[PDB]
Amino acid sequence: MSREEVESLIQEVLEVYPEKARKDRNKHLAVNDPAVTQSKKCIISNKKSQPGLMTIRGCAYAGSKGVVWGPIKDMIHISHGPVGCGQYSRAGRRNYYIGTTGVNAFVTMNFTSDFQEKDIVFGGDKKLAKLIDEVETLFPLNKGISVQSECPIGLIGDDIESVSKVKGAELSKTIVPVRCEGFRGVSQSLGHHIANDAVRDWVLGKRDEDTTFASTPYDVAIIGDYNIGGDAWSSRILLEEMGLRCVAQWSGDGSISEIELTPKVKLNLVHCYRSMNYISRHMEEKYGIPWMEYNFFGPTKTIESLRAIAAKFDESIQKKCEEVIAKYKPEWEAVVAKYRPRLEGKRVMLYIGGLRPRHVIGAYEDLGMEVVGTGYEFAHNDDYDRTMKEMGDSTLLYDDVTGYEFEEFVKRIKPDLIGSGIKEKFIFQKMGIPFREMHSWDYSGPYHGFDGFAIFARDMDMTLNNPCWKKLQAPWE
Amino acid sequence: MSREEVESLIQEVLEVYPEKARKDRNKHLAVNDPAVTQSKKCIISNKKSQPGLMTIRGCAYAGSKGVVWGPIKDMIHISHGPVGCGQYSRAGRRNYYIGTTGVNAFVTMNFTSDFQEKDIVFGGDKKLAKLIDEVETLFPLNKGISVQSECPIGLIGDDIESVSKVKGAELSKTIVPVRCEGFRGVSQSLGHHIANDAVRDWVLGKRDEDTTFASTPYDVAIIGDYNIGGDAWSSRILLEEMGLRCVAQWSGDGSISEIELTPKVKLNLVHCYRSMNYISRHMEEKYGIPWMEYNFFGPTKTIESLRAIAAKFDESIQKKCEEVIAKYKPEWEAVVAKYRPRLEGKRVMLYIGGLRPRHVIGAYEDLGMEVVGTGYEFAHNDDYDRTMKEMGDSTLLYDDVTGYEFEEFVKRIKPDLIGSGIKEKFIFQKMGIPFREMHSWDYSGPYHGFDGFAIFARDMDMTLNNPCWKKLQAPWE
Amino acid sequence: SQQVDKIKASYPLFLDQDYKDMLAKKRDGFEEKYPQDKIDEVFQWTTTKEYQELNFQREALTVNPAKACQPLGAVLCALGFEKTMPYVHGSQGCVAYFRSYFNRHFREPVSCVSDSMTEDAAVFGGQQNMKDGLQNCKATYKPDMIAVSTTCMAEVIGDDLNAFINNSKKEGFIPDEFPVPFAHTPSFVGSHVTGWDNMFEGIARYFTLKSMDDKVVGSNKKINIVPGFETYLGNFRVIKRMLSEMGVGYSLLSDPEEVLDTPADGQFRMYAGGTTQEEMKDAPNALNTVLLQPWHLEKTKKFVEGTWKHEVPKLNIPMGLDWTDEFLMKVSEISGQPIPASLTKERGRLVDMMTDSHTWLHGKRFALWGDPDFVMGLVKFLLELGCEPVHILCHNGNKRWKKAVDAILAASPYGKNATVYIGKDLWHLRSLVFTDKPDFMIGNSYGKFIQRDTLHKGKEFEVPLIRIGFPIFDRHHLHRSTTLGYEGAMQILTTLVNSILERLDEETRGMQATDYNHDLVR
Amino acid sequence: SQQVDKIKASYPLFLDQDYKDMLAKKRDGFEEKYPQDKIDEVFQWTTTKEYQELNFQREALTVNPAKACQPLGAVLCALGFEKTMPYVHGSQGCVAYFRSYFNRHFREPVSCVSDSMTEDAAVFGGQQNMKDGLQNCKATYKPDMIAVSTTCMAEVIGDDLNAFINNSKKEGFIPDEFPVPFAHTPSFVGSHVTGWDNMFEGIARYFTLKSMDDKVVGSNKKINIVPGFETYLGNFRVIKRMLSEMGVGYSLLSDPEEVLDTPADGQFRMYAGGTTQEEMKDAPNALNTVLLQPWHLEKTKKFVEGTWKHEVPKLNIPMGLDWTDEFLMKVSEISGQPIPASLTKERGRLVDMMTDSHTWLHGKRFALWGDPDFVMGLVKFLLELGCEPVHILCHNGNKRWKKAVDAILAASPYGKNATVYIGKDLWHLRSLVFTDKPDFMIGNSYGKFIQRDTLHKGKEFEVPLIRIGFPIFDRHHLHRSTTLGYEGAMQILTTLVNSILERLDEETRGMQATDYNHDLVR
Ligand code: ICS
Ligand code: CLF
Ligand code: CLF
Ligand SMILES: [Fe+3]
Ligand SMILES: [Fe+3]
Repeated sequence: MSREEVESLIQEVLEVYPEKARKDRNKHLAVNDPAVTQSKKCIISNKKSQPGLMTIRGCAYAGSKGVVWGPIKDMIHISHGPVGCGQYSRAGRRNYYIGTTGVNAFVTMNFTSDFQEKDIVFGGDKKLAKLIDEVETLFPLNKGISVQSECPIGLIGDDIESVSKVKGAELSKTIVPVRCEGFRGVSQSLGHHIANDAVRDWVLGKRDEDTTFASTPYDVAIIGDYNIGGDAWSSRILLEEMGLRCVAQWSGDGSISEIELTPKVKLNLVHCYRSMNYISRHMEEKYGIPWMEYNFFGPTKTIESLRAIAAKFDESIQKKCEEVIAKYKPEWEAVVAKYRPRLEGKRVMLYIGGLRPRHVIGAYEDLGMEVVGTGYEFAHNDDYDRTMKEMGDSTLLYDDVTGYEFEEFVKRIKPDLIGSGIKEKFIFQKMGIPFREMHSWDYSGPYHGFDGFAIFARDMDMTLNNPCWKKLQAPWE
Repeated sequence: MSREEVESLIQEVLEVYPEKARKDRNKHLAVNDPAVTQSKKCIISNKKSQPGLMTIRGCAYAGSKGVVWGPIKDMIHISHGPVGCGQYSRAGRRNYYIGTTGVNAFVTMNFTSDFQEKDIVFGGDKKLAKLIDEVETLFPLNKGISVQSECPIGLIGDDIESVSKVKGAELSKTIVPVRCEGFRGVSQSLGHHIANDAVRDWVLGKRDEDTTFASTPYDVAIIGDYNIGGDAWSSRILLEEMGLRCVAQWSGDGSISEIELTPKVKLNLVHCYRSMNYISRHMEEKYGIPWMEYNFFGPTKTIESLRAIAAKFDESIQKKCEEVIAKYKPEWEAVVAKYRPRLEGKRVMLYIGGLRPRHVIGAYEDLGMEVVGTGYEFAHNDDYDRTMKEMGDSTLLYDDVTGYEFEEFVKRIKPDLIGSGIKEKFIFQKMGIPFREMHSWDYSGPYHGFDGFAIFARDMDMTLNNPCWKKLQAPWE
Repeated sequence: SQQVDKIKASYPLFLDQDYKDMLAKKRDGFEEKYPQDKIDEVFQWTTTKEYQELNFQREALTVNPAKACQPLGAVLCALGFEKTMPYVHGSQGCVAYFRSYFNRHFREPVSCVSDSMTEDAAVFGGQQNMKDGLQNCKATYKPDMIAVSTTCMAEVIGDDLNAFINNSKKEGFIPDEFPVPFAHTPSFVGSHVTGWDNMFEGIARYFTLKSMDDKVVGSNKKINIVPGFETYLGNFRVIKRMLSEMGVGYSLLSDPEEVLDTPADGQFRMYAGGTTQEEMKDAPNALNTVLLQPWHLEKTKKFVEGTWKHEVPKLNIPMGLDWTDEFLMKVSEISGQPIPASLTKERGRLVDMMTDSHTWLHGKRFALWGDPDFVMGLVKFLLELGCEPVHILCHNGNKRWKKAVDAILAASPYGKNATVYIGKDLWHLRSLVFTDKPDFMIGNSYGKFIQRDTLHKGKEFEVPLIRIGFPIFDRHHLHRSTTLGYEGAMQILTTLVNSILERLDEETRGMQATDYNHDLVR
Repeated sequence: SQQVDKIKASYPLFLDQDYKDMLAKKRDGFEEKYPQDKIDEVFQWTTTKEYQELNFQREALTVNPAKACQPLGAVLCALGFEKTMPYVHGSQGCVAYFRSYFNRHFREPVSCVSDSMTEDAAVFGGQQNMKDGLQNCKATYKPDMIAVSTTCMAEVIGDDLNAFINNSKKEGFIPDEFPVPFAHTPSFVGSHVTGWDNMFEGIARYFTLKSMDDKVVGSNKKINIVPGFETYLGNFRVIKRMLSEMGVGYSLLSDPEEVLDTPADGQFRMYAGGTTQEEMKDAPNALNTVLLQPWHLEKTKKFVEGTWKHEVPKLNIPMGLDWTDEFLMKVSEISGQPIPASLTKERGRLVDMMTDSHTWLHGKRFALWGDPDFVMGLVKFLLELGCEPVHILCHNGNKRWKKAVDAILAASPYGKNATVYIGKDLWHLRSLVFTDKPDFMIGNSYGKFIQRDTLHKGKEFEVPLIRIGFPIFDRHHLHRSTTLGYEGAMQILTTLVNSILERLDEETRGMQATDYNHDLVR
């Protein structure tokens, strides 16, 4: 399938839209040219979604509570507003952690102020204060509270900032107000930003003038790994076998103390640029801690990353880097030998959030597979700048793709495999196209690191080459 | 139900039969007169079943393998013959035991010679000898083997006696040949006899010269308790609280060594008279050991039993007897207080094997219930003698009842509860009559002793008064 | 590390010694974690009567709720109409959640749009969103009807749905004749079932309110059936099956069973089956209207009685033996159809099963939760089985419902140690299953975390979960099951008795310790 | 002791300290028991490859067989005919066992008589038993037909059934025209399924051999279906349902579904439904005859082909996706009926479920046993699901069948680590699940003791049992289930994936240890 054919695929699909939507969506679909270094010149992103077109996007609360703050394990996070948001997002994201749930860790629990009409009419700030006291009584080992605003809070003029200040002082407790209401921004993305700002204003500064921590020249923080299926653990182990000391994990399996200690580290290692570049830029400006982007999807990217990271340190670290790389070589090689022949030449379309649509391309290519289409729900142009060089020429890119668009693209392109989310999965299965969940890892993983690559490979193979797919047509047609 | 009505019930039900069958079955059906003390004068028993009438009876193999020998836990019992018998009787009877099954205990396992045609044509004696070597190799901790003959063995002229003697001498092992072929006799009953005789002839004499057993004045054996649901344990505990030493249990949870030590005891306590009066009489004749019948069903019988047993010993035992009776008084009284009011006046019909049809009457009466009908599959006239005094006047008695008879009897008598076996259960449930299994205890029990009465009471209540019984008739009929 | 021929996923990978050591170092190094002895101490305390009393004094804090919000129910109701797109006016975050929540339970596509209202609409309203949304939806997804609900943003800012939809038509964004029923569905009022009721009354209104002149009760010879919020495919099926077997004309109003069970045959079908617009237009001509779940169909009931003039019979949800009997007897009365031989036999087969299994069920103690009609039916059937429904929790229950359940309890000896709870959540329920331990829980997937907590106190305190309800996310295909009618009763009985026998087998599986009672036959 | 408000049955009564001390004293004083260290040592040895090698050298000894004897099958076959009484000529002990065996599996009455031959008849034959037995049975239980098989006593002594039955009619014990089909069913030959085949051929013979002159193949426009030995009610039901959905005229020959599922409505029905005599008489006029379980219907096959002149299609048991498709296509061809849209959609729904669940099923390893046709169907569907059926056991299997199964294995990568065993028993299987541990067993209730043994080695070595087969005695109402067709495949898939997920939840329920993977959503 050529560039001529993709540009015309786009035009034909757009023909169903009314005038205004056609003109909009046209700007969010492009054919890749790896020449282009300014994505701005070929695609736009981070704009409002067109009404009624079935975007796959969520809201700013998803971005703050479900994504950034939810994973912090020893704090209690309040879904503040009516009962929906907290319940739909209860334990749906596999941000793994070690803890005693209900006692010292609370990640899979749903704490909520369950707003009723009297709270909408008269405000919820009094309820919030009372809720905080009830939390302290029943969950004494919590090490701080966050307040994750749902839609109504700002609309009705509540002041959670004031409630947080007042109760924080009364109880000597870290209480973080987050104005992450879903009407804000256009997607999960502004939720990350907002949540980054909340960390900076209410937590990150807490030990600024405190020197008790014994620092080493090898201290790092893992920034923007939410430990999905254990992704951060299988990343951490490698960094530490390399001789580094991982002081913090933001925020998969993260603790509030780890967050507070992060300004003591020597290097911020950023996996998810989209969700945490904000706080990383802050830490560079305020504490002088540099940050760098890395990629632990597949052996090629993981090896490259370990090397880049080690180079920031000294020869003893660069030496251990090569020792780790030599250790895992036979393992990932056996994985390639086993699974690449089963996947070679197979073609994949991806649609995910703000990172993985580009970041996983290398791992697919380490199994001989081709990503012929990719896109993001809520990425900005700096993400697309990073994407166009990772994608092949004349590939299809889509921003905030509509359900209609995605279906029609898939019908024409006929990928061997699709990697996307839960709202997409069951659609493509019916069409007889193998589907892997690339948010939840389909209840598998980890996929990060050398150990994750094994699982990744096993997974793509089990699904792509499953006997079920030859059975969709009844032999009597 | 008057005496005249019951007599008419009998004649009317017999009207369906051909001449020969009616003449026979008339002799096996009777209305109780507790004055009559020679049962012979009112009912016949222990005769062949009439063909084609759907007797409930089993065969001699069931009486030997299923009933007497099977429960012995540290021996291996070979169902010798085709695959059916051993398989249908595998783990069907709840003769409970303590052991490591497949290692040192073998009760719920089915070992068989799985006769094929070549064994029928040419004999199974060589197969048996080979089978014994294979057993000894794969099950080294067995402490002896029994060979339980199925129908074909005798019919084809095999000589298991010789194989046992030869192989027994060769391996220095107790190997017991049992000629319990199911064509022998008329019922399970001859199986008990054959089984007792094999114990006498092949096991019981082994320690006749042995004086190493440390005997006491208080040694007893429990004879004829097969520990259904733990019945023998909840009997044993009372005897030992009374100060007696229970040397052996025949054969629930029984070991070969206990059997061999039984000739050393001071008193044989016989619960199941039908199945083990034979060996008890032999032990009296040969070793001078007295035997007595007892009854541990319900508080009245159990108290009377403890007292009669204690009276065979000295004052210290009769003192402990009274301490036991005082200990459990509040416990069984609390059971009566709770359950008798729920069961008072209720009418029960029983049909069981050789003992329980009379032995459980006192327990029912301790709950204010009335047994208006009882019968046995395979009892002899000495059992019916013991029965006519336990049963109320003008009650119905049936020997080797036919399926037709039992159904017609119940339809007319309309008991509130029926207690019988698995082949009967589902019939009477469809008729809307509460049913309790009185062989298997319906997967419950124990029923023996004080602890057993509490379970029996719970059980008769849960079933008799269950809400399901009022729902059998749809409201639009 | 991995062995390539035996690749380990998260479990048990992270149990390897090197991950274990790493995790210990992170804890000790940077987590400033409470000592384990203190963790154990606080845990034991959360199992206590003292902790339970504090827990029950909560006023402001909800923890692990057992309900969702209105628009969820509105969506499910809308899905049950032919070629109908559910459309939630408001913020798009909500719709991603509704869809995913249902995707996970049904393992099916769940189609629903939003008109993506942002902070700008928060001060001039969402009228433009509705205009372009309706036009875009209609053209892109080609529905024959768009059924409009709201998110809480739209409710708070006060958008007038009726006027916005009328203006969309007036200004030519969609044809005048194109059906756009609507309902206000505030998430801060009631729960998901309230959303269902609101959506359904709105659709009934749309298609009948202005056309009552020519209607005649009974003229179509049919009975209307309104299922309410229903997430078992077998429940829609069993109702239609029984009515068909009876020869009864019926119209199932809101019927998603097809669109939630499309075949994987190579094509995606966005819409399938469902109640037709005609069926809704003609529903007032029915003999009557039966509500399967009356405790969340109150608004609907008022409209059916107030406008259609139907005399909605007083019937419980048809769960268990007595209530299935009553349902069928009422249908027979209304329709003039006798209950056929086939249903009479099925009934007796259920009764037969009750007689077969009653000895294991007897006296078994349960904690349970769910929506009010489901919960009361489950309670009823449990009593019919001689079980004790000791902890009965309906987070979205009300005073009047609780009275009703309480009377059902009082009418049976098996209801003696039972208490009904409303407004309470699964963190309340957690305390109850510690302080007054039942044998099992019957509930949805959130119950697994209570089982987890109970096992941590000890094996002899563990309370196993039996999954019946919504949502069930951690088992596959239970959404195909049936809980209504005799068929549903059979399914519940079978799952109850076998969960009991499974747990007994577990407790008696210990060699030479507890296996004296490891019976082959039960 | 007992507390009256909390009564303890055997479990856990006997765990009370006083019982425990008593059992210890019994053991120490009188049992002369091997020391525990020696028991532990022998146990470990029984789990080894070395022990496995000895175990597989057995020639004479069978331990825990996975089959039963001929007349059991004959009885079940007879039960499938209208107002027919199964009658087993021989010794009565046998019939008590047949009846109880089935009672426990179906939780239903099972009616069957014997003519109670004893020692005396063992040396002059059972002719008098047959005469009086036939007369007594007819008069007492008023059947319309009596179907006669044999126990091994009757076979070893050589009673000639045809003569005995002819002499009974000749001497006026039963009317000449009263149907008494018979079959010899020696228990030392084949197994229970052979008994079924024998009885069936016997009955088919009885009603057709002599009236073949007026038969014309195809004249009645129906297809005959012979189910074989079948102990799931859902299996008779699904076959009849699919053929009725296709609009295919059919005659199910031997149909016990009604008499094995009577309603508890206040009366006992000894007989119910069943294949009619007229149906068997007219059967040669069918277009053809389809054998649902060909591998135990060899004798039937020869009679149907040889005498009825039907060209029996080569069809596997309709289990799984491919074999159900094939069944349906052949039926379509024979009957002229197209496969309706209903079955196509059902097929599509099974395929959807396969896609939904494949990631948990993939690579799962199973040990399994049963009758030949059931086993090969289970094997075939496991491959379709991407599972590995590693230990395949058919005690009563034969060489031809094993080759057939091996070819099925060779046709899929998922059969690469699998082995088929014939003539081996559950004690052999027990070794394999220790030495080459699978993830689960699929089998009947006897398998519980293999799970017990495995757990005793250690929790990490436990192999859970998934109950599919016959007999199932320790769970209630599974005999209502379905294993044939798309419906059966759906049930099987669902039980497999959920057994997998139950076990994962167990292993991940440990607070702070393994619960990182205790996901709400799977
Ligand atoms: S945070 Fe983001 S949508 Fe970077 S909101 Fe989303 S656990 Fe995605 S592509 Mo779900 S920017 Fe993480 C993400 Fe990526 S929840 Fe996870 S999979 S790497
Ligand atoms: S965009 Fe996002 S998820 Fe939506 S509400 Fe807003 S923060 Fe929340 Fe929770 S309660 Fe239900 S789902 Fe909404 S309507 Fe009110
Ligand atoms: S009366 Fe009794 S149970 Fe009957 S055979 Fe005889 S000893 Fe045995 Fe086992 S194998 Fe089957 S059931 Fe019989 S026919 Fe041959
Ligand atoms: Fe699906
Ligand atoms: Fe039954």
